[PDB]
Amino acid sequence: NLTAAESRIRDVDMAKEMSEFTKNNILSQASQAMLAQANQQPQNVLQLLR
Amino acid sequence: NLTAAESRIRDVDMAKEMSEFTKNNILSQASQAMLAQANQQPQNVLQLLR
Repeated sequence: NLTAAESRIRDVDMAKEMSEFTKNNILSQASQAMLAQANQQPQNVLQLLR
Repeated sequence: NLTAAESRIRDVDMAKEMSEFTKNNILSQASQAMLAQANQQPQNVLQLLR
């Protein structure tokens, strides 16, 4: 029961933990796409009004 | 009658005693199956959500 308690201290919901690993990767890649596009916009600003 | 008394001190119900030898072996093997399966479950947890 002690190792069960300590387990609860150090439990992982590997389902959740992997799901948020996944999700945080999705959000990373998403934010990356947003930075690419953030670079794409002002390129257009200048080149369409240079 | 003395050896009968002392016999009662050291009697065995070999029927019961063998029956519980048997039973405790059954319960051993059962618990073993439960440990195998206890190993089988988290294998599935990770591999189905790795």
